[PDB]
Formats: sequence, structure tokens, C-alpha cells
Amino acid sequence: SRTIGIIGAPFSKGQPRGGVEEGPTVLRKAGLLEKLKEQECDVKDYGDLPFADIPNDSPFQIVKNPRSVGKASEQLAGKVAEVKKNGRISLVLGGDHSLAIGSISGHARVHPDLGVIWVDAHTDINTPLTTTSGNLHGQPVSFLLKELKGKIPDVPGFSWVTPCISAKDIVYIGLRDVDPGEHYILKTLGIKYFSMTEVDRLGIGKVMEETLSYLLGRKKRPIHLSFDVDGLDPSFTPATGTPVVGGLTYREGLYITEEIYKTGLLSGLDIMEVNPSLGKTPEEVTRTVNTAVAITLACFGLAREGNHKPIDY
Amino acid sequence: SRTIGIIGAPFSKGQPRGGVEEGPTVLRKAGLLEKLKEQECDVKDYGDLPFADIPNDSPFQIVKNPRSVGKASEQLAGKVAEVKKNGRISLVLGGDHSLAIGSISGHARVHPDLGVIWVDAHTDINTPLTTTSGNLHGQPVSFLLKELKGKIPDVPGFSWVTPCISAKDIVYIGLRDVDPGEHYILKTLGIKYFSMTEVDRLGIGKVMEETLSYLLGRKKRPIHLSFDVDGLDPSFTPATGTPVVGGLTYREGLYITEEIYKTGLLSGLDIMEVNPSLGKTPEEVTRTVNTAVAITLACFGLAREGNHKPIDY
Amino acid sequence: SRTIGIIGAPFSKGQPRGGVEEGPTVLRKAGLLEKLKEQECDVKDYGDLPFADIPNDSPFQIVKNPRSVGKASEQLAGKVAEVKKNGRISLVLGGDHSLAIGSISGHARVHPDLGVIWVDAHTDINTPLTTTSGNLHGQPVSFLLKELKGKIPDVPGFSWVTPCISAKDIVYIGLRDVDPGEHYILKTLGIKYFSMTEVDRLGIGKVMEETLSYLLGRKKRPIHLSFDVDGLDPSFTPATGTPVVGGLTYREGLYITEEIYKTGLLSGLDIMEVNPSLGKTPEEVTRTVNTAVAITLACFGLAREGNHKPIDY
Ligand SMILES: [Mn+2]
Ligand SMILES: [Mn+2]
Ligand SMILES: [Mn+2]
Ligand SMILES: [Mn+2]
Ligand SMILES: [Mn+2]
Ligand SMILES: [Mn+2]
Ligand SMILES: [Zn+2]
Ligand SMILES: [Zn+2]
Ligand SMILES: [Zn+2]
Repeated sequence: SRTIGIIGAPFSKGQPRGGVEEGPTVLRKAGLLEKLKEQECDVKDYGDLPFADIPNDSPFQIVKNPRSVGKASEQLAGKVAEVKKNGRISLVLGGDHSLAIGSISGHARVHPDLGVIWVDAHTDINTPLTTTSGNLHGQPVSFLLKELKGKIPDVPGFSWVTPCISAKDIVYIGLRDVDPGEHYILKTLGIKYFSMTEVDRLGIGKVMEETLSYLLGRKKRPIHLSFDVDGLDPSFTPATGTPVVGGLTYREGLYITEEIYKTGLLSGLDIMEVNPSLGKTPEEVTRTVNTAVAITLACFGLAREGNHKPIDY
Repeated sequence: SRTIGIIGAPFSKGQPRGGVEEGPTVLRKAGLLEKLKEQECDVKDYGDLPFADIPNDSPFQIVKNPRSVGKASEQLAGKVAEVKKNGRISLVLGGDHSLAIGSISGHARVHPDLGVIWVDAHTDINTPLTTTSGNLHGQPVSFLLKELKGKIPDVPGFSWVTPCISAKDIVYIGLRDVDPGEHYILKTLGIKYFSMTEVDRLGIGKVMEETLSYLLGRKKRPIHLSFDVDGLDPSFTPATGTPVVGGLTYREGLYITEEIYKTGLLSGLDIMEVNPSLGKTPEEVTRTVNTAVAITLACFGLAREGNHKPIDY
Repeated sequence: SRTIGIIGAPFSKGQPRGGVEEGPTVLRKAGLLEKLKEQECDVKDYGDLPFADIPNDSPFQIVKNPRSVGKASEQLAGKVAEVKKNGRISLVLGGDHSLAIGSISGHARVHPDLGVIWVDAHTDINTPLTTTSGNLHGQPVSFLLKELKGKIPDVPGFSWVTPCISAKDIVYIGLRDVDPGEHYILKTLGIKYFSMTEVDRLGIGKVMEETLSYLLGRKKRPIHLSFDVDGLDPSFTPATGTPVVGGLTYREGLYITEEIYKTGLLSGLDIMEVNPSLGKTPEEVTRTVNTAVAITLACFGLAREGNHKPIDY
């Protein structure tokens, strides 16, 4: 049995639309924990991370809420590192994707050999010197990369940070809205990725075969899955901050996660950018939440083909 | 020319939502028969099967309307067996999927070597001892299997029944909502299937190549296609009793059926679970009916690439 | 750099629903030209082709508005031939697909070795003697084919015409609504095509590999892409004259065009059948226009994976 540890993170200072704050909330009332237990899972919810307010948090150049983002992540990392040390998989129900910084950081403290699968319509690899918005939920990857150890200036609240992954340890799946500076970083650091073009060309089947062998070619190792809800198409996950048409299918979302589970190597999972306050209708919110939950359960065993426990039925 | 024989079956006692009753009706007024004739088809409609009411039909353990379901099927089988003996393909326009019991039963009486392709989001293989709802439209396959000759008790109205197919003679396509007991039966009886996971992995192209070679590997034989409208995604066939998201695409539905036609071996076709009374809007009903009809015509020659009769145009 | 030349063509006499007239208009106010320039493109808009009215244009047998269609095309050809001679790619923002006659005709005058990719739900290959509607937007291909040099009578306004392509120089992608006479012409002239059946079987990835090697097997040559908006599914391009469900996906539409751009051989592009007056809602119009624009930019470099100019970021 692969055991889980819920980590609610109602943070939103990584982007403008604050609705993401109460995202861990809408997921739990959906019955996520219950459904996980409803499965062969052993679940322990560590509660929502109370991120005290940091009123005095002016901009740093163009970067917004740097101390608030850096604090919420430095805290989360400490928690992530706690559950992983308690023999469990970290399930971070988030607000915005800036939390990844702390989530992957903590996971690494325990399993430094980890590999990352980043499902997003975006690469979130902009730097304070490349960002054009200042919103830190589109810059987390730039802080975790060792290669970028030089082009990222010191941001208030990110002193505690120390790049924990190489360019050859992360795979992107779903990309379809990448900046020019971001693309440049990809080709340069030789980052592995499967944009929607490659998904259309290859099929989600081969794309998963290739990403997993890429990550587990030489050796098996803890897998961290960072799932940004906007990776999927808006017709499935409409209630999110920055939607891009031409996204991953419901089925493709499930394939992604069913295959990861079958690897038996999932140790870290992030479920970010779900914002109910942006759904134009009550059903759009429900649609988004149900999809999020569904992708979650697939990571932990729920397969569309069927489930049966070892007992003579 | 492969000739057809319409068999309307306005039955619904296989499940609670009775709207399925008047399903053969909404299909005919759509012009199905007409459109079939509008093709290279030779069509003969044997009329709707009048299933007299059986007021005194209390439950048998948990199983509901057992005598009503058993009667409607024992009758249909007698009809199916009639058209097939009259050199035609049986087209059963149904209500609920419990009718399959009689439809496949009758077809076998004529062609005992038949093979079955079961397109459904469900396996409908629960037994009276495993069913958790008691609705017989989710138990028909359990009654047709020879291997299960032992774990199915005697149900009032199903005495006439005698299992007519082995586990290696049926292929499922579309599965995405299977019970634990049902999954167990699959793995145990080694039943061939392509759930949505495999469809996503392989593609509907290879899935059809593999199911057909599986069924026709050793020898060619009469093919019975049991098509449950919920096999397709609810965005295409919304007006159905038990919808499951992440279903088969419109195109995939057509591919399935175009390939079956091209085999030249189609002898039995079921079109079930269409319930106009469940469509939330007039257009949802139309959408579902048009899709049903479309899948029907593809089984009998209508190809998206084009059609041309042997004449110098 | 591959340079572009905008050619607005507000023509509609190729079909009944005149809304297509003001199609080049809705595309420009969308910012198409701007966005093209916003890219690495060198754009020059030759303005909209003013197609004077030809009041006295009675039917020719069954063919409607023959002099109006023939005139608007003979003019466009003269323009197309002009930009191509001015070292640019022809971008024809159209109304109805009958304009292809003149668009491909002019392009050929400059590059007679050109190859055509025809993205449509239809083949538009009916002849005045086969057409059953008389609308010339469903007959343009029949006028450009050298093999059909015999079965097409003289239509008022098409004297200037001289078939400029062989059956082995055109590839169709997207077909799903073909007449019997049209299918006959395909099989007979041995025309290469990938209907939705083949797309479902092979995947848009292989379909593009096969069409490009088919067209560029022996030698590289100028590529003309005739994109009829109805080639895509109505859920993406609803505001069009003759919509057919089961069409090409948004993603597939982009794959088509991204691969064509990567060939570096695009010389001619048509964007037809966009009719805002048929969108049932303001958003349906927007959805259709944005999709059209998006397919356009992909033809000229915009890739979902990312873009970066040769400069040390
Ligand atoms: Mn994103
Ligand atoms: Mn993100
Ligand atoms: Mn079903
Ligand atoms: Mn069923
Ligand atoms: Mn068309
Ligand atoms: Mn067309
Ligand atoms: Zn952002
Ligand atoms: Zn049921
Ligand atoms: Zn037309």
C-alpha cells in the first residue's frame, strides 16, 4: 500500500485572482479524502497550512508579493519534508502554482534523486528578469533549477531556497502558451517536454512511454507530479485562472495519472490552480472540481478498467 | 447485399427510469428505416414487440422485475431467431440493455458460432449475487456466459435460458465504470476488453484491429454488436439512463461501426439505452437520437469517405 | 523569412447564405494582420477585392451566379499571380470556397509545379452535370483538374479557365460529407485523401507524414493550402455555412498547419467559408473567428511549443 498525506495550501499571492485561496476547501467538501479512503488508501490529512498575512510586502523590481510567496513555500517545504519522512506520499491541494517551489523543495530534502513531471499549459519557468507580469505562479520552475544558478537575483523570502533539480530531471506535458524567453531556456538547458504538438503527433500513449523511460531510463526514483489544472482543456477545468484552449482531454488527463500510479513510484503530487470563483456557472465550478478529484484518485489506484481487492468474490 | 430486419423492443423493466420504453419510437420517426432503405439496404420491419404487462412480479431476492425481463427477452429471442432464419440481420431497437439476453440468445440459436462486441461504459456482467442495485440491464452478460454456469441462481422468467457464449467469444470496448466484482470476473474468466485506458493508449484504430483479429483469428463467424448508447460520451448521447464522462467520441463511435461493416460479417445489432425523457433539453434528445441513427447507418454501409453504386457516373 | 500578402475577398455568390461576404472584415478587426506582423512576418495587405455587381447573371442549367463567380475568381487569380510574383505568399481571406478556383489558378501561373492540400468536410468536386444544388462553392476542384478536361461544359464567366492540376497533385484531409458522384470521381481519378475515417485510424500525426511525403515524395514544390473552416468540427467553427459533426479537432487543425509551416514550402493559403451572420450567438462568432485566426498564425510560424528569435535572452 502506498500511503498518502493531505496538505491543504490555501495560498494565492502567486497571482492576482485570489479565488484560488479557498481551493483546498472545495476539494475536501467534494469528498476527496473520503474517496481516497474509499479506495485501498491509508490517508492522513495534515490540515490546511495557515499562511499568516505579511502586510509589508512591496514589490521587488517587478516581482509581486515576494515575501508572502517565499514564506508560504518555505513553510510548505517544511511540511512536505515532514510527511515524506513519515513514510507517506505528499498530496498538496493548492491555490496557485507558486507553491510548487516549496512542495518540490521539501520532497527533495527527503528524496534528492526525485524526478518531476510537470503537467501544465505553461512552463512557469520565467525569471524575475524575464517575467513580464511579476506573478510568481509563472516562475516556480526557474527557482528549482540548478542550471539557472546565476540568472536569478535574490528575492525577499527566497533566501532559504537552494535549486534542487537539473534540466534533465523534469518533463513537461501539455504546453501550449510559452513565452519566447521561456522557449529559449528550454532549448538551451535542453529540457524534455511534450507540448500539445507532440501529443497530437505521438498520442498520449507514447508520450507517457517516452516521459517515463526518459525519467526512469537509468534508474527508478521517487516521482513528483505537479499537476496544474490548466493543463487540461477549459471545457473540462473551466474554473481556473489562466485557461488555454486546445488542452489535454479528460481521458488524457486520466491516462497521464493512471500510468504514473502503475509505475508504483509516485511520491509527490500537487493539485494547483483550481479557482471556483472564476467559474461562470455553478456547474463550471463543479465540472472543474470533479475533474480535479478524478485526476487525484487515478494517481492513487482508481482505474477505469476496474478495481478488485485480493478476495474470492 | 446484407439484408436487415427491424425489431422494435419498447421494454424498460430492466432499470428504473422507464423513458427508454418509447425509444424504438423516437428512432423510427427520425427516419431510420427510411435512411436504411435510402441506402443499398433491403429493409423489413417486424414491428415493435408488444410486451404484455406482468403485474404480479415481485422481487427475487434483490433482482427486480425478473418475470417481466425474462419474458420480454424470451419473446425477443424467438423473434431474433425468426429474422435470422429469414436470411436477414437482426436490428434490435431497444429500451434497456437487459434485452441483450434475449437478442444474443436468439441469434445464437441460428448461428451458435457467433462472436460478440459489447460497446458499453459498463460490463453489465453482475449476477443476482453480486448486483447491488437489482436492475437487470446491468446483468445480461452474466446470463449468456457458459463459464458462469454455476454462480447464477434460478430467476423467475429465465428458465428458458441456456448460456450461449464462452468468455473468449466476447470483446468489450469503452469500459469506464466497472464494479469490483465485475472486474474480478473479467480477470478470472480472462475476458477480452478495451477500456478507455487502452483506447487512449492504443487508439481506436489498433483497438479495432485487435478486437477483430481476436474474434476472427481462427475463423470467420457471425458478429453480434451490442451497442449501449452510454458507451459514447454524454456530450454526444446525453439522453441515456446512466452517463459516464470520458466516453467514446462521435468519430470513434463511427469508426467502430464502419470497421464492423467492412468485415462483412455483421449479423446482429442492438441499439439500447436511448431515453429521450432524460434529455435536459429538446436538442439533447435530438443529439442523442441523431447519433444513435448515425451509428446505425454506419453498421450498414454509410461511410464518411463516400458511397457510390456500381454505375458509370 | 517567408513573406506574406493579404488578399481580402468578400465574395459570396458561390452559395446562398451571403453572410460570408463580410468575412475578410471580421478577420482583420480580430487583428490578424497585426498578429502576423506581431510575429517574424513581413506583411503587406493588398486590400479587399471589390467585386462589382453583375445584375444580369441568370442560371446556366442548374449552376447559379456563374458570371459572378467566374468574374470574382478571374480577378482574384490576377491578384494572386501578382503577390506571388512580388516574392510573397498569398493569403486569401475569403467568403465562399468557389474563390479557390481563382486562387489556385493564379498561384499556378507562377508556380505550375504546386501541390494542393484541401482541408474540408467536403471535396467540392461536383460538376455542373453532377451538382444537385447549383452552388459553385461545392464545385471548384472540378474546374482545376486536368483529368476532368472533358466532362465540364462551358460556364459563362469561366472561359479564361484552364485546368491547372492533376489528380495526383492534391490531397484532401477531413472529408465526412461526400456525394456518390464525388466519391466515384475520387476512386476513378485515384485522388489521394484522408477522410475522418483514416484520421481516426491513423492519427493526425501519420496522416500529415503521409500527405507530405505523397506530395513531396519525388520533389519539393510550392504548397497551396486551401482551408475550408467547415473542415474543423462545428464546436470550434460553428459560424460557417454547411457544418458537419465529427470534424477535425482544434488541436488537429493546428497540427495540420504547424507541420505545413515546418515544411518551409507554403506559398499559398486560403481561409474560406467563415460566416459570422450564421453564428447563433456573439460568442459562436468569436469562437469561429479566433479559431480561423489561430489556424492562420500557425501557418506562419506560431507554434504551441514556443517561439524565440535568434538573440541571447
Ligand atoms: Mn498553467
Ligand atoms: Mn502552472
Ligand atoms: Mn452502460
Ligand atoms: Mn449496457
Ligand atoms: Mn466544406
Ligand atoms: Mn469547401
Ligand atoms: Zn500567470
Ligand atoms: Zn444500471
Ligand atoms: Zn454547399
